[PDB]
Amino acid sequence: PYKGWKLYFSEAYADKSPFVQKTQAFEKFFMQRIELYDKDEIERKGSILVDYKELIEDRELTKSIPNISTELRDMPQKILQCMGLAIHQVLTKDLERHAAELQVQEGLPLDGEPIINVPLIHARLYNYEPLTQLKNVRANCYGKYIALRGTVVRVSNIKPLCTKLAFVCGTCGDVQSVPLPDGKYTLPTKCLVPECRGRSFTPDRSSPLTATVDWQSVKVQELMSDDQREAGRIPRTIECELVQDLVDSCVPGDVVTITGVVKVSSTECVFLLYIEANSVSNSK
Amino acid sequence: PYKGWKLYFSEAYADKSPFVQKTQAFEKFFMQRIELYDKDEIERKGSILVDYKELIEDRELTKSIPNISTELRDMPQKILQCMGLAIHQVLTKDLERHAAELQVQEGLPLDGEPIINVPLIHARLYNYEPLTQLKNVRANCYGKYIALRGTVVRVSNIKPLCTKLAFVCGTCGDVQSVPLPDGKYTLPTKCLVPECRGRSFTPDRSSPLTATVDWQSVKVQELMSDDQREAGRIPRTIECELVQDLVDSCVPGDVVTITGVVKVSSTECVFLLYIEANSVSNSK
Amino acid sequence: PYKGWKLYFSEAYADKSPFVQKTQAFEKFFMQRIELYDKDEIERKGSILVDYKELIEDRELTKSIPNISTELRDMPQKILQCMGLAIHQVLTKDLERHAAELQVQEGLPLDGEPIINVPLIHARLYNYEPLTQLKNVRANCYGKYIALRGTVVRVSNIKPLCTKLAFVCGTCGDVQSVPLPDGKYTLPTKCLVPECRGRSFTPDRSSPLTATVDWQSVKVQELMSDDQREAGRIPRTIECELVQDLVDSCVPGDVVTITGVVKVSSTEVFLLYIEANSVSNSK
Amino acid sequence: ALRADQVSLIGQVFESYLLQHHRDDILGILRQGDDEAHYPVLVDALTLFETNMEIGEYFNAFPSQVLPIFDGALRRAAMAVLQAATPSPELRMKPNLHARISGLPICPELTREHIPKTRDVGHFLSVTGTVIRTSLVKVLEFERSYICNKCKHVFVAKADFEQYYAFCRPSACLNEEGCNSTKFTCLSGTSSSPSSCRDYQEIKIQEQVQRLSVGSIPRCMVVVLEDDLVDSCKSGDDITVYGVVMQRWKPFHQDARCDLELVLKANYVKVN
Amino acid sequence: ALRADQVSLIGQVFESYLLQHHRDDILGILRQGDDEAHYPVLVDALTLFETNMEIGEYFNAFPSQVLPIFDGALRRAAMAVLQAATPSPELRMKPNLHARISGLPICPELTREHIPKTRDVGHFLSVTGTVIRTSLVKVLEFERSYICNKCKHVFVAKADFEQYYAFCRPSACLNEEGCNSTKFTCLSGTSSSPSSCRDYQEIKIQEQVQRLSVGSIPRCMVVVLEDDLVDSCKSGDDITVYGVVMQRWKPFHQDARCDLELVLKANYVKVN
Amino acid sequence: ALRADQVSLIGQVFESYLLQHHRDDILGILRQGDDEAHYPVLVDALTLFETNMEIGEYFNAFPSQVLPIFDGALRRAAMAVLQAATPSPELRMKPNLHARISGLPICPELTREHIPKTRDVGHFLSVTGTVIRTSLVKVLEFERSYICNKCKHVFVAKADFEQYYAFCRPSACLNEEGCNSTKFTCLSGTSSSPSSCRDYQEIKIQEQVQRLSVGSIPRCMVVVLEDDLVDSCKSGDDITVYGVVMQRWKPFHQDARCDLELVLKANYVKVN
Repeated sequence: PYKGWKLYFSEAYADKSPFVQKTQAFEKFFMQRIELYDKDEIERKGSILVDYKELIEDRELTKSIPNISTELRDMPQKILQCMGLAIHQVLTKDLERHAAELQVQEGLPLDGEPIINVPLIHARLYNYEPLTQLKNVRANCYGKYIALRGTVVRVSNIKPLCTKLAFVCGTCGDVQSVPLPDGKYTLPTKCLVPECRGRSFTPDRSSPLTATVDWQSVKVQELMSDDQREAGRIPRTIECELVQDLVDSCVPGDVVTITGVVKVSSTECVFLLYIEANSVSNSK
Repeated sequence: PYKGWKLYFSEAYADKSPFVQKTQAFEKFFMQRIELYDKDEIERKGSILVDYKELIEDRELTKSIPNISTELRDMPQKILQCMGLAIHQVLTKDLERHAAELQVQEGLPLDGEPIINVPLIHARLYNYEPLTQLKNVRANCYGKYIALRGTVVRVSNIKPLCTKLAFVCGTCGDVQSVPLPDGKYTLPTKCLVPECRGRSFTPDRSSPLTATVDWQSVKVQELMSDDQREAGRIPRTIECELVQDLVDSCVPGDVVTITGVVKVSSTECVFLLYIEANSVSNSK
Repeated sequence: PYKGWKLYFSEAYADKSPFVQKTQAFEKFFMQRIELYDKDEIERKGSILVDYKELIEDRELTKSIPNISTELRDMPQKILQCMGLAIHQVLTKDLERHAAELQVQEGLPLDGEPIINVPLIHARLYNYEPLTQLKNVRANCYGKYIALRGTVVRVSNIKPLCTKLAFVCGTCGDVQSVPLPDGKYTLPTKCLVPECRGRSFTPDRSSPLTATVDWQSVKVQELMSDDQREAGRIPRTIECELVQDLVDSCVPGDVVTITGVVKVSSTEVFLLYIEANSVSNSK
Repeated sequence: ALRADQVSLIGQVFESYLLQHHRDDILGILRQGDDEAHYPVLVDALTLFETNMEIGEYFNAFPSQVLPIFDGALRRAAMAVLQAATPSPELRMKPNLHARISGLPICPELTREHIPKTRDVGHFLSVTGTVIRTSLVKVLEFERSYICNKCKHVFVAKADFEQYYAFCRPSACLNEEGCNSTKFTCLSGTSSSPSSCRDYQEIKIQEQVQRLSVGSIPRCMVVVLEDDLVDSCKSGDDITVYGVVMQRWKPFHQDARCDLELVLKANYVKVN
Repeated sequence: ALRADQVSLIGQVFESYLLQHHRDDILGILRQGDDEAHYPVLVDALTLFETNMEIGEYFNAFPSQVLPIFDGALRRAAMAVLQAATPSPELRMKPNLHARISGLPICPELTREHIPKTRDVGHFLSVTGTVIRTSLVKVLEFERSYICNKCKHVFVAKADFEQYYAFCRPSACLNEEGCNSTKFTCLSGTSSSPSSCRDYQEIKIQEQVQRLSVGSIPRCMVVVLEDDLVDSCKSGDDITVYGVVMQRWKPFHQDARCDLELVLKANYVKVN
Repeated sequence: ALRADQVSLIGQVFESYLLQHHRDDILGILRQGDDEAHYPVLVDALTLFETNMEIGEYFNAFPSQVLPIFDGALRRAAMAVLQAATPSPELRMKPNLHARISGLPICPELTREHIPKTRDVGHFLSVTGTVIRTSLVKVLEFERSYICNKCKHVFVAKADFEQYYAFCRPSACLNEEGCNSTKFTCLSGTSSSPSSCRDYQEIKIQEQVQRLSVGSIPRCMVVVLEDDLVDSCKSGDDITVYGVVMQRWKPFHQDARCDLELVLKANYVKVN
């Protein structure tokens, strides 16, 4: 029906919806830059890195979205999701146009990749200009996009995380997949058929619907100058949660500018902030 | 009714009860002795120290009650609370004459301190003549008043203890305070309202009715003769519980003659004797 | 009739069942050999040591039961129970013959201890020819009888084990004891009373019906050659349960050929632990 | 126990004093961009008490009730100072405002320089102790409200420090929510705004051994830090803590004795 | 179902014996006014056995049953000595009378010098072992008192040595109406005032190495001391713990193995 | 998912390949006396793939489903080899037959030396890692027959690899008649003798640091060995693990996040 309606359109298309305008602005920005990036490399990595200094651009790119920094700060997850929709849609339209061109060239109804199924891309942005160190990091910046400059001290070995868990209900008899934010498995509750309501709550790992993305934990401490003896005090360390392509990007002993949305850790005085990394830029 | 009756005794004021005669005898004894003691200092400390040798004085106190030592041994708490009622009542009646004279001179309808509430004072006696060393202390000493010539080794920092935890009932809608011996909340059960009866049980420390008295735990061990190397072995360490003014009176490394009633350490290896200290007399 | 089978349970001994015929074969074998063993010494020990090598002999020993090694491997518990039943029966019948002689001598039909209850003695087999090393020991060996030549490293102090736990039901008001395999108490469930049917489940130890046997846990490691430096690696060890007379027979630092039944240790994913049948010392 | 009219009087007096006193300070507070940030106003205790004695005695009697009234006075004083100020984009209103009490009237009775005893619960006094243990910045979501499906019900669950900073649990089914009440609502997961989380720190301060009041062993006082006061102090320095003495009690049990430890929810921390 | 006739015979014969030999010891016991120490009477085993053959076999067969009857015989013997004695207030009666049986005839069958195995449960025997670890003196409770408002409850349950010192409550009460509530919890019941709390010192004794009965590693027997016997044992000295061998079993769990370890409720720990 | 006809085709071609190639190995397998023992057939991947291209793609797509069909082909080939062999007592049938696939065709996508990432779950590959820890040989109660109040309940529960070896439960409740059938009574728990095990074990293989693919810290992969593969590897030995990558998830809790780690059920362990 609509572009990316299955996953990204949780809400149906609405011209009044502010989300649509952000999607159009981001997809236009990408469409200017499609020639530079490599489509196959992006699909292989499953993500795209876009410089934030290029994101903050005059005239049309800032006309559609008046305050890009404010919008990214207030709702980092929403803006990143809209940017991912924009990149996924521009890649889909590029593949559609390329398939049409291939059909024109060969002159045959059959074409390569008939399904034209585009895997999900998590758009990522780096070189975020406003940067906050441990002193600026506090509970106020919860749910706000921040940029750090701190070396990683401890790196966890790669571990999986269940981003989507399929739930099969005995009364329903069919599997239901629910989006899962950073684990913490959520009850599906309502189901498709009104009468059954999905009363049974059974996890099902066997289903292909259940998808898994790797989770890597790295702890970063902001750089502390050694010019003074008072300087060099033990620095605060904030945990970093990485996902998908970002895993293995960090290497211990290397300063990384981890610019991403930050969230509290329920498991862990009951919570403590960790930045759910959106992009990691290596020193080299 | 006698002022301060409810704070010391839950059971109502009844002249037929034998405790009344003990209270009157102690009131007379304090009346002879009230000149030496300072009323304001006693009120500030919340305690009074009376030498046991004064308790063993012949004639009247021996005639009024036959066996002070036996009554202290069998029921320490009842005799101690009777003595505290006596000191409270004699202080109240002295203040009553003073307020009566002051009212005579001033002729003011609202007298100074019209509520005239006198804080309850836990009467405490020192130099208890029968000494029961901790080695002599048997399990039958529970509920008995003993005196220990022991050296404190470990002094815990001052920790609050809830002597009264007012319980508000949601069904009733009112707040009722229950006497709380060393925690272990006692269900108020029946209340003033007959029908509601207090079905709900919700603790409420925010209420002013809830009161707290500090609790400092000190462990004492008997000094042992150093004639032989095999001698001088540290005897069993018996815990000691201080409360109210007694807290911070003990200092580690100092011998203290702790004369107090003993209870069982149900809170726990599993059970030890701890003396709920009544009076602690330092070496100096 | 036979004591302890028809009295406890309505079902009688079935000659059709091959287990009963196995008991007959073993009791005949003990009958021909009973001269060497001592009755009172065996009763004092509470068990009889019968050679597996002697039992593996041909002719009537193999004629009575075709595959003695295969039967003993497949269901060691049933074979050992039948063997102990046979030795118990032959000892009882020997004492009955002696009591008959005593009655003839005295001339009084009444005799001391007419009930003549005789303790149950577990039959024990040593020198088990098929030997399984600890490397060979696998989940396939579970439920089978193995013989291992290993040196015990750790011997736990003697600890009681409730082989029989009496149970009294509040509604019923009577006490019955249920057999208990290596602790892990099984609820009595049904009882004699039909209507009450034992709905109340109360474990008690004060009852004399409750019985207890020794349980000494010894851990054995297989003896390793010192020929090569590759040899000397950490040895495989399986826990060994010693019960009844077997306790204190093991001593730390000694090599013992523990020919015992192996079962799973549910407490600690399971690890095979050999419920020892017979422990033969080096000497 | 404060009456509504009395609360209004205290708030009005505090507003007038802080407007006449910290006009430049409140303007500078409104200067910064980050509205979510915590802001100290640093109103002096002794001069405020000289201005009106009733507010002083009420502050001494019930600090835990007076301070929210001071926060409301901050809110409306900020209203007035912003409407007075010319530039709107440069000067933004700060809903996150907290009153800081400093310069307490130096009296042995009014200010307990020693570590407080249990007699000092619900009393404002100036503990002077040297930090020994500095816990990390463990933020806490004080409000874990379970929003009702029906409109205007707005069920709210708030963490209380007396209850060992444990969130209130809606075990009772008095509300129409019933089982829906006790089940968790992932307000924090959906967005930042539904979750009201601001930071929480614990530091233990022992009385200075130089002072004659201290005993044989320096008694340790645990201090709960909040808002901007977090990270204001580091281990190993002389610290003066102006705060409200409070007691926290762990979820209590029938057999267990009550386990209370006195805490000082700091109202102002000054590094000496 | 115990016969009353045999109990009465054992009690009367034992009390007559102890009167005609241990009279002066009972005079000394009552003469000491203090109740601080539980008072032992120390009746010798072999002379008691030779005086009456029935007592010997009953005591060896059922020591845990005989010893309470011996305490009752002590109560009647104390009645007799009190009425016999001339001065009433100098010597007073003591409910806490306990019979300690020592001087057992040294025989391999009578006295199992080696630490008992599971064959020796419920048999009185000498365990000559050197104490290694001494636990702290404990109050415990003779019973977690069952307080019932309903009259003539006449239900008595006591802390069982066999059940790891855990209070036992039968499923159905003896009375026809039964208990008002299945479990009754009261402050008096939780407190040890209604119960006869006694010292409890749990020591572990190992075999003497010089003895031939010891193995490669000395076996260890855990010994429970009660009443006066607590504090009689000191670590590092040889102890001849005449006692009744029993079995403690921890609360059973269906998957878990029945966990029972041998114990010895001491009768008189004579220190060599 | 595989269809029945596809299963039949794959099994038939696998049986034909083993009959034409590994027949002598099957003879050697049935020659051994111990029937309960586990036996490797050692089928080679590249030859099997070049014989039939459908087998290659289907095995690479769904190893976990293909391997049981391979075991069924083992059983049929064992039927054929048993009827082929003249001596009956010498050649005994082996119910415990498990296919071993070795020598994958050299392809970076099919076989990748690196420790698998979460993308590699459900795919067959060669994971070359040096064993660091060798956990003890802990056999698994893989199957426990469950009978309940329901007539002929005969419920069969298999310890699932993805479930951290917790017994599987029906998604749709068949025990509608009573709660007794809903609850599970462990037959193995009551009596030790009746059970069955597959010789479970765990080793962790750490990627060789000398290789270019490995990162700064060599990643470790935990390997689950089942049946005869146990005791085939030792710590500190260069080990190549051809296996099927799956993931275990610990029992979930509402507050707790999904706790998973990649695991590798080895299909062949070869000492380099």
